[PDB]
Amino acid sequence: NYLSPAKIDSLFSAQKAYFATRATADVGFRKQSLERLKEAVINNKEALYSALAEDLGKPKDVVDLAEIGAVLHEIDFALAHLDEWVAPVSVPSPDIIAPSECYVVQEPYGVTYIIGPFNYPVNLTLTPLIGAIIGGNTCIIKPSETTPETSAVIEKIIAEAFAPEYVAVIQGGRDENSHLLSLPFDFIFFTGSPNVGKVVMQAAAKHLTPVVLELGGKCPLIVLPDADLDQTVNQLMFGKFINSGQTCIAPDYLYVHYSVKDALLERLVERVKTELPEINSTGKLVTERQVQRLVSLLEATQGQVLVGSQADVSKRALSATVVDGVEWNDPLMSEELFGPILPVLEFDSVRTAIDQVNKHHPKPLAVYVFGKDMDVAKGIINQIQSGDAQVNGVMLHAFSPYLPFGGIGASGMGEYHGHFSYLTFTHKKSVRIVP
Amino acid sequence: NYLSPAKIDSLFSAQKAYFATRATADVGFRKQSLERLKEAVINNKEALYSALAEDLGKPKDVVDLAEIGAVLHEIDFALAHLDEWVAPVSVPSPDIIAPSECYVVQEPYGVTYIIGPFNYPVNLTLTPLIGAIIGGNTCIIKPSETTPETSAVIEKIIAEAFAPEYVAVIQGGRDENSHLLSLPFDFIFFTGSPNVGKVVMQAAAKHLTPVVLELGGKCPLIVLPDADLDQTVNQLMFGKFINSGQTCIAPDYLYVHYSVKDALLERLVERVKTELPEINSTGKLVTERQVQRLVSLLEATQGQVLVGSQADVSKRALSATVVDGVEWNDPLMSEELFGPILPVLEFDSVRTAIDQVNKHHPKPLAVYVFGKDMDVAKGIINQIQSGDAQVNGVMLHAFSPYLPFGGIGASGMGEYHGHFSYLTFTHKKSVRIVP
Ligand SMILES: NC(=O)c1ccc[n+]([C@@H]2O[C@H](COP(=O)([O-])OP(=O)(O)OC[C@H]3O[C@@H](n4cnc5c(N)ncnc54)[C@H](OP(=O)(O)O)[C@@H]3O)[C@@H](O)[C@H]2O)c1
Ligand SMILES: NC(=O)c1ccc[n+]([C@@H]2O[C@H](COP(=O)([O-])OP(=O)(O)OC[C@H]3O[C@@H](n4cnc5c(N)ncnc54)[C@H](OP(=O)(O)O)[C@@H]3O)[C@@H](O)[C@H]2O)c1
Repeated sequence: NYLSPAKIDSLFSAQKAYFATRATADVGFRKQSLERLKEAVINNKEALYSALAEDLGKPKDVVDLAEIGAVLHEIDFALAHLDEWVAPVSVPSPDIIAPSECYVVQEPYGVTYIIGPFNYPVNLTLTPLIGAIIGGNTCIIKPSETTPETSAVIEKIIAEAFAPEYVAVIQGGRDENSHLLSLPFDFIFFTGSPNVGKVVMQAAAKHLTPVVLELGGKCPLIVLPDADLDQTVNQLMFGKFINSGQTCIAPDYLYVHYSVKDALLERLVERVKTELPEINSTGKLVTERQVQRLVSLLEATQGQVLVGSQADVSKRALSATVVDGVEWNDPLMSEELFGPILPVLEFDSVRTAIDQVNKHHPKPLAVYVFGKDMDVAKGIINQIQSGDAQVNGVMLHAFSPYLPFGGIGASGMGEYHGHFSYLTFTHKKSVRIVP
Repeated sequence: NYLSPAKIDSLFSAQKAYFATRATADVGFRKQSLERLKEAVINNKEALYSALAEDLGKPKDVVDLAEIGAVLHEIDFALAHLDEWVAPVSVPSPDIIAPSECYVVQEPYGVTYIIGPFNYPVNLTLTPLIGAIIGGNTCIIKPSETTPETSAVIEKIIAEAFAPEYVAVIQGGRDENSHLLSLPFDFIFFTGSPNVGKVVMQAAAKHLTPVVLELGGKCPLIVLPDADLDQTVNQLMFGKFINSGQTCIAPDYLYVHYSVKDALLERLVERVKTELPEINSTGKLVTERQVQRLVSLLEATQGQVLVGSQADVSKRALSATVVDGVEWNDPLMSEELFGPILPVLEFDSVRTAIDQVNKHHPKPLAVYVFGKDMDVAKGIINQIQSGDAQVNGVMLHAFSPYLPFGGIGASGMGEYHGHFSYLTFTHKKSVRIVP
């Protein structure tokens, strides 16, 4: 079924050899590589629709926004900017080292490893791949085995665009991953849970391999007394229930000022009941196990269910759920939920709200603050370390090529997208020229 | 002697609490912190001169250039620019997320850890510290154990400038280091050997701690036919034998075209036997145990000694030595020498020279090329991965704040100096504001 370790070693060796050919050095090569990836993605749209529907119940419109469209936009943006990015940057020379001409080169790493997660398998495998490509690297991709249909199409896309010595997909489970992690890769890009990130970095240490880790945690959505409540409910609906809550930058929990909680939940519960009435309205959880995990949490919570909490394990379905009266103590606040459940906590003092986030779940991937006072909103953001942040918005910062997407501490290290992907998949090389 | 684990934990805990105060937020505080650092260094030069002469036999002018002057120049560069650096950067917003306003914030990591090497203990502890400071972090510094005198002065300099809740020195050995590496630091800066880099990274993995590793390797100095032999010998004399060859960016070995090898070696050997005649002309090796290691290598060499070889383990000294007729097989081409020995190898064409360096000792911290054909010299540099590179010069690239300094692969991960220190000691936080 999966490649044997021998064939994996052999595939790895052919990429090492291919890189040493310096085939990837010129920008003309890198640009046509992007054109071939783009073309291969477009050729396989319909297969991606079916694969993502089967694996995760993703609607076609979502796939076009968050999966296919996200990648194609990054590709087009990279193509229009690559000539600028690969150009040597000349710097001044101080007098102590004069006379000399100095400049900075962004130099490729070599053979790279991309580990793909289940939840947005196209976005989070192929967008970093763009990084590897424009940086002048080769790449081995291991998509998630828990989304088998889309992993197969990803392999088909890559096989169709590229020779395996340049870019290859290796499907596999635990055993194939630990084997690949033991190889002397030159760069490793991982997207997944904090505990597996620890495993990836530990393996990376043994070969001194630099890593980027895009991890998780619990993103708060904080609602100030002066927030536009319809706007807030809209973003909650979008952010919390897209892909059954299986999003790294999804609002994990709601942190609302006591004085607008009743009015907020009234709007929210009504819209959930109206727009998400079916048990599989949000999509599918990736595995039956995940549904059972979430059901146990619901069975253990001290909060009050306002809507939902209906589950069909065999369907991999859990209805959109809102749970009121939750404390930091609650089972729903122990771990990242990654499910269509929204626990609701209350605050009065903004200073205390800040402290509570920092104390219980610090450094999330994103902090969301909803309100009309920008000083108060920005002030909250500036006092909560997080990967990224938004005021009166959700998720869409990850779809901008101008913004460095990445976490801090337990939510990760390193950033990418746009120019930042290029800088992430190269190292800075100083050059000093003496006459 | 050394602080107990209980007080180390107690010291670490206080920096966490102090960072949480947001004391380090405003740029004014950071600028004053550098001023206090600068004055503390200046007010202690004499003690540094003595300590460094005692530990390593460093001449006053070497200390003025590569130690005291190096961090003073960085401090002044940082002070002159920091106001511009800390200002949030507004970025474009694509139409897909309109309407919104977006910007990037460079946000401090928190409590950082700086491990100092023996060979340049002032430069490679205080220059990273500058980054820690201007990043808005706190810092715990552990200087090398093997240079008692200077480490003691560093502690004095740091205590003079800073309260221990902000920046603190903790002297110690392997046991103190492994205990510090077990604490939940928010960032670790390491300078040292590759094998210890693995230890540091493996420990950082357990807390998802981002690292920068400034490591080792064997920097080649490659000599083309039309090179200036006078220039070449001057730079070798300067680069190879400064601090007894205990320099990370020193030319470890000489790699010279066959047609000029004899002429170059006549010029080089004559200069060595006259300018470096005594057993301790180059200075002191760090330990007696090091001397013994170097001598043993000379015993096993298949190459012909041309000068020096004489050594005195008792006074931590070894004579400037040039070894001719060396192949990659040789016991002198196995490890990083880090001593007063210059092995000399030879090649028949540029093509073979490039391929042999990449084959036997790839990714060194620096590649040096001497010749007057720039297209050829650059051509070599472009085909050998390395942290940094020079044509017709050595070492001085590390003394320009406009140049990022750092390795690749075995020579390390990450860069610093100048603006790059600010960027390394912070993370990029995207912020999107929706009306
Ligand atoms: N910052 C971001 O960009 C981002 C994006 C999406 C998700 N996330 C985070 O990812 C997590 C959820 O996604 P996930 O369930 O796919 O994370 P995951 O469990 O860490 O899996 C990620 C990848 O690593 C493999 N894997 C899982 N457990 C492993 C283990 N003990 N040892 C070795 N490999 C292992 C997986 O293989 P298989 O799946 O094939 O078994 C998968 O390919 C959440 O924490 C989320 O916040 C972050
Ligand atoms: N890229 C750069 O910035 C740069 C510049 C110059 C030199 N270097 C590198 O520095 C290296 C040599 O210096 P060094 O001997 O001081 O490096 P080192 O042996 O790796 O030690 C560096 C630090 O780690 C501690 N340490 C050493 N060995 C250890 C072990 N086995 N376990 C745990 N901790 C350990 C040391 O404490 P104690 O020393 O107090 O015992 C010291 O503070 C060379 O490889 C050179 O290439 C790098």
